[PDB]
Amino acid sequence: STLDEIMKRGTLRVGTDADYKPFSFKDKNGQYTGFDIDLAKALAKELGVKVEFVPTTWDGIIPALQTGKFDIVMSGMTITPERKKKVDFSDPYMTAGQTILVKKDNADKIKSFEDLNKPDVKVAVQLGTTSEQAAKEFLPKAKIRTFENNAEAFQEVVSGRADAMVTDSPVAAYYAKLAVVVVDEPFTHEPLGFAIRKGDPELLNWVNNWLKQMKKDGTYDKLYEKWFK
Ligand SMILES: NC(=[NH2+])NCCC[C@H](N)C(=O)O
Repeated sequence: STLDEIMKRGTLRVGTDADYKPFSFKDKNGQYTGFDIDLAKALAKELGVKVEFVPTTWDGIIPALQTGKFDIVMSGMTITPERKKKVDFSDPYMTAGQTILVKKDNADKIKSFEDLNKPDVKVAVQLGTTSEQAAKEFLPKAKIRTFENNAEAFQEVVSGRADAMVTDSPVAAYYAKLAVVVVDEPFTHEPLGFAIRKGDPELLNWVNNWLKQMKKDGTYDKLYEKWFK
């Protein structure tokens, strides 16, 4: 079990794609910070070990996990059926819907998702995310442009090279304040979880127990309100 491996080695290795505010990012001193980071820290404490963060590109984050580059994904990861087939998820630690971001100027042209499903519309998303999937399914006439990082996608919409970007609601809000604008999607919210390799119920139970505990004893709420005020 990875649990044994973790405790022997003395360190918890957390796979994270660390340009994803407010879940995981660098502060002004290039230090790891965010909701997922604080949670990672809490879990490490529970485990009696130190934390090490393993920066990983989002698109390959599941393969990195499956090939043992780290023990656990804590990186704003939505639980999906397709992903459940590859890894195991903890109980939900959060919920996020899909939000559309546009230039304040172009806020007039865009009531909803449907308004983006035209052939002249370019929409930016992070590669390998639920936002990519949502756009590809629900905006098939549009031009979807993908990016390794959200920051570039943000940059594409500001520069005018894209008409919009789709991202998780809490990320969209965080990018808004940086004087661009949000338009909201009523269609679907989904739970986020932490991912681990299959065949490790000791670690899964431990994580779930730990999480359960933090929701019981106030520690989680303190942390939620800290990042989502
Ligand atoms: N750190 C990141 N880049 N996270 C992107 C996650 C986006 C979306 N919640 C998903 O799980 O697909």
